[PDB]
Amino acid sequence: SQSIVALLFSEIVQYSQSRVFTVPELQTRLHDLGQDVGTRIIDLYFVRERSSKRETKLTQMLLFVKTTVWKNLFGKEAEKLEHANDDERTYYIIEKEPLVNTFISVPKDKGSLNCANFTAGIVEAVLTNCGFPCKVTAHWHKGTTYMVKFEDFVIARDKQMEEK
Amino acid sequence: MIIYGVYIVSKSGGLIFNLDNNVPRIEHEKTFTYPLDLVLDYDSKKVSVSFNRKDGINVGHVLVAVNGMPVNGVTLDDGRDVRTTLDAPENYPINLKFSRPKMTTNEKIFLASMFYPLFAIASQLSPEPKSSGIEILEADTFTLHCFQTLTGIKFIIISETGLNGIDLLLRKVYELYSDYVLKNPFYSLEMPIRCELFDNKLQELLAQVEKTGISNIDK
Amino acid sequence: MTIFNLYIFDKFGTLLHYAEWNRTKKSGITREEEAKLTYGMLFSIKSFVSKISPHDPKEGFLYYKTNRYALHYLETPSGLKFVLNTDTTAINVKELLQQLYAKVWVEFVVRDPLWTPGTVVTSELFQSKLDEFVRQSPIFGIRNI
Amino acid sequence: SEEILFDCLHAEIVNYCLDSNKEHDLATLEYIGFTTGYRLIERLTREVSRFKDELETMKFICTDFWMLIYKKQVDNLRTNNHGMYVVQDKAFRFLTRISPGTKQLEHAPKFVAFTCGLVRGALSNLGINSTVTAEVQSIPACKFHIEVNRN
Amino acid sequence: AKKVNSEFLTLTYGALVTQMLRDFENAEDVNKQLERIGYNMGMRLIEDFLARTSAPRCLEMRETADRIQQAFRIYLNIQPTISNWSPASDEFSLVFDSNPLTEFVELPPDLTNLRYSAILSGCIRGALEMVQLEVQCWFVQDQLKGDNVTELRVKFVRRLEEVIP
Amino acid sequence: AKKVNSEFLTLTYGALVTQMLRDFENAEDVNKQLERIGYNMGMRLIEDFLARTSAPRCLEMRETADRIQQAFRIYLNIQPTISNWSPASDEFSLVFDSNPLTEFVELPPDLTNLRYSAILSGCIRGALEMVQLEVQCWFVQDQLKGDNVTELRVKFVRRLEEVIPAGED
Amino acid sequence: MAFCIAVIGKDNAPLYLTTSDMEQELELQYHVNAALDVVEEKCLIGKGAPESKELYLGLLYSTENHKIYGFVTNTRVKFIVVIDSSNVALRENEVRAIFRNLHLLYTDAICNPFYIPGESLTSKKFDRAVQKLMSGTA
Amino acid sequence: MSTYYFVIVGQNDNPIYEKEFSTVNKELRKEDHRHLTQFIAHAALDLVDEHKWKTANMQLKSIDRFNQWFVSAFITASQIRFIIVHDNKNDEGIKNFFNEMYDTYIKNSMNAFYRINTPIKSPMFEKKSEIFGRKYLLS
Repeated sequence: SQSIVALLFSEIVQYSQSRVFTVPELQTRLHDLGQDVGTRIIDLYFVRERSSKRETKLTQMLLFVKTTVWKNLFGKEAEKLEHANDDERTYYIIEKEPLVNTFISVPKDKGSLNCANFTAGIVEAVLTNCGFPCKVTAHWHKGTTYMVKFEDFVIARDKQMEEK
Repeated sequence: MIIYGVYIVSKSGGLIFNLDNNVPRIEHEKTFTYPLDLVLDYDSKKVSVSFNRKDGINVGHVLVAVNGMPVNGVTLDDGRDVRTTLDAPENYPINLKFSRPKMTTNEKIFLASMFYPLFAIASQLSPEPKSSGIEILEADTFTLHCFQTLTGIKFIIISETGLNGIDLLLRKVYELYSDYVLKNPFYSLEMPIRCELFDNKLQELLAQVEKTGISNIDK
Repeated sequence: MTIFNLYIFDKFGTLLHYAEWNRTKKSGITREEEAKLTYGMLFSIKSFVSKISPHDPKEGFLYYKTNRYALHYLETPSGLKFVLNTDTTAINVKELLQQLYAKVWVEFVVRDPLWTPGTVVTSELFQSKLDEFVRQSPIFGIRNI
Repeated sequence: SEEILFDCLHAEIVNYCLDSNKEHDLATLEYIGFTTGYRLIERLTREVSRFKDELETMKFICTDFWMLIYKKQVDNLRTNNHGMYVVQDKAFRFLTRISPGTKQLEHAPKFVAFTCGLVRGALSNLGINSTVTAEVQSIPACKFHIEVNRN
Repeated sequence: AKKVNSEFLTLTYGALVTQMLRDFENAEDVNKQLERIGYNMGMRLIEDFLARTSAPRCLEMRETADRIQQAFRIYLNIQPTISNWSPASDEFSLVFDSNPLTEFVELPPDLTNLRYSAILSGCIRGALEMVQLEVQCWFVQDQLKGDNVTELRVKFVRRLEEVIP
Repeated sequence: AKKVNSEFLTLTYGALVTQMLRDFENAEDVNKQLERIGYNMGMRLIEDFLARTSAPRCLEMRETADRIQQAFRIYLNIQPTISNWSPASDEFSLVFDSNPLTEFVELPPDLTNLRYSAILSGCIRGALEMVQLEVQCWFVQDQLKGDNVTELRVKFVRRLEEVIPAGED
Repeated sequence: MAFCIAVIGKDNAPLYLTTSDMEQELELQYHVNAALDVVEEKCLIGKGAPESKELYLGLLYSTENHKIYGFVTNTRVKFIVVIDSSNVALRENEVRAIFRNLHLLYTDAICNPFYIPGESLTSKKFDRAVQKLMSGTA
Repeated sequence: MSTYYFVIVGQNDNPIYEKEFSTVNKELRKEDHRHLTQFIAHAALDLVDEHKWKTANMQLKSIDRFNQWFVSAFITASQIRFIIVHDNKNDEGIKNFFNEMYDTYIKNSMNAFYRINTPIKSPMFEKKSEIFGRKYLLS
């Protein structure tokens, strides 16, 4: 079903709002929960979709996550995965479908960020357990996008591997 | 054809959501002469007409702005009274601008508050037994469909007299109500609806119901 | 069209007359307070339809329908109020109530010297005329529009 | 039709209930009214003879008047052993407006007084010679016995 | 034959005015009591008039004049020429070439102030307070007073509205 | 397409339970607030359960039992079984076969006082609130606790509605 | 030519007008004409003239160059005129019409309630209508 | 025979859970060897980092040597390290034996109570470890 998950998740969000007295670390709680779910989402979806195969290439693993996590979680794989050439540590994954607004959400006057942050935390946990620790920020740029910021160590290991 | 005002009220009955469709209230104009056939009877800051209806003018129809001077209460914006200009014949002929008093937000809130117990107490001791409250009201120019979800929510939408199948529209707004209340438990079950998502999806519903055909139930 | 019951109230708001043929649920409160509750019912309905209507109410309110019964209304320009009540299936009863008003109530209330406006209407002759007139085409139902 | 004007106007005829006269209306209404009815009678099936007398029963003029006015003829029309007689109707037009319960009898005789004291004729049963009283035993069943003013 | 059903009211009303006169010598008594009884009369007939015509109501003045001339047309069978319109048009004159309430009673009622249209006043007045029109009435001209033609003048004041339901 | 995975919702709920237990050490409060949110869901959930079937409120309590029974097949895609009615024949027992939120989610024996999935036991509560039929409802055997198949005991208490739909309130 | 238009009650002369085709009768015939009319009416009534049908009686009397017509209403009212001739150009159908109209005016004055029956026809409006009937016949 | 011994190295490099699969002897010396093998878990950790950057597959056959022991390393998508110390190798079966303990560890993963590098406490996983070890390694 959809109503059960959409609601029940909404009570996670608002009960955090109960235990939280402000916007930003409310969003931090949403991130932490996204992490705590992705921390197993990762290696569940590993076997059943990746055929139990590891992708050392950041591009390939990131693209495959983009397909898989969205295909099974919210059906539609995210529209586009892009790498910014100015900052190789910072890439983007734009998902025009808002997973927060699947359950049409609160006015963003009293607040800014939403379940977008929760799925961003999912992405961040997937990255950090795939051996690619990263910072994933939900951004209302061109609709819903997740900016991913790679550790200079991780992107450096990548660049060294990208020396064929 | 359009659904004039889609509303909803809590158990207490406070109008939760004043979803107004685009409803062009009729504006009338006329360049009048020396003191008027129109009944320029003053009634509590509402300089309106009760008797002597001409040219599609109703009882509610109230002067808005002579020659584009909006009325504050009873006075001119420049500060003269309506009757102050009424006694003055030099400016005549002068252009009066009449509109029916458009129901503001608080007006509609009071209207729903005063209405609610009507439906709630609707012939509680009715001649037929085991009956319900008012399910459908039909009026001279509109028909109100009220649908209780067997407790709590009352979907109240007013459509055209000849319109048919409004119950399905109530079904769809029930669906979209659920699709909204998905998100905010801090949105109390009796807080007014303030969310643009419901607004835009209902604008899509209005665009649909511009077309009579409701199929795969149309949203 | 056989119906549940009919109510007649003066513009002031008193119970001019009540008639019953099919009213099944017999209330516990008195039919006097019941009549006043119906009159408040009707007047507040008239206000509601007058004000929330986007277009000019010529005759205002028409009727309401419920799950199990339906109620129909008639405003005279005199201010007199008729209300009928029944089940669902019939011709629209606006002209039915108008025919009843013109042919019976005008015939057998106003024309009576004993009838003094501002009082109740108590006469077995009018009770008869009303009864057989509803029994003129008396199958059932309303579905008024 | 042009009945409700007279019905109401007669209701007010009753309405003024001054404590002086049992006749809210005098026989003047009578005289002028059947004088108009006589205007209606420009023909009557009575012979032209100056040497012979033919009588036009007040009963017949009464019934034709009534169709013109009350719109329901006699049900019983009995000729008393005198020159006088009695008329009996199961229902009366003004009385159709009220139930048959005996509550206010006294109005109906004032109603039907419109046929009392009519400007007479010489011969017996000559059309208009009328002295009559109302003796109503039942509310729709209105009865009226005439008395010969002479003799 | 027997076309005109109603020449009996011109003499019934004549009996009314004569006996009111013989009861009270004052010329204005037979005017005011006669007006109030014609007022109750108008109450009693406006109901049937709206029963037939099914007019919505007299929310406007011209439509009110139309309804009133229609009422005169249906019962009293006279055509009220609606004329003499005020610049504010709150009032209009009813032109009756032939009085319907009478048919040639006589030009002198032996004495003045004998208002011969008081029922007519009720006829025009009563209906108004039943169709919810707090209206004043008065007669500007009476052909029966030695004049050519009878004109009435009726001035709406306040829209009677129901209160405290 | 059911637009969800049983595992996915299971992960979200288990993480939330972890969250409360990290918040309040005492399982009493986590039970309280979990039933609170069960009440919270159950009030809106009935707004969709009645968006498909327009069943009359309650002709009889077996109607309520079948309604709540079909509800879980609508949402959690599991068919519960209704049985074990009193001689009073108002109460009943209800069997949940498989719980998507449960599926291989163990519980700490140092946390036994917790009623893990009682949200459903509260959802019906929140559901039964709405139709004006409050209910004393809870479990008598828990597949979570080590029982064979899940079994919740429904004691209806009292009504809140008259011959009118508006009812006492 | 002269006509005397007369309505008659039981015994008196309520309204008699002595007019001509030119004006009122200047001749001092008033009393003689009134007496002749009353005697003729009484004798004819004693004979049978009291009858139900509206009674036509042409040339029921014949004075010096004045021939009389009597008419009877079932309401016991009589009507008289004369023609100033033993012979003059006129008709009798015109007499029928004019006394039918005379009855019409009679009952229309009877409409006037201030007029108690059995009185002189006082109203100059009614009387000018009567002399207009005169002009209709002379 | 091989003194099989399994050890977990967590995401944050801290050790988690061991499981012997050796014959019964020298247990007091086996305590010192357990310290040794936790140190070997760290040494594996270090080497298998770059060695798994060399490859992209699940199993890295055997890396470190100490003149009697063999060190076999398993890397997951969970970037956990599952390590066996053993005198003579049995790799051919342990590839999918690691796959099966992987699946069981996934089962623990759905248990949200078990969390990131949160040390094993469930009896379920302990009895799974016992039955699996008696299956292939401890045998």
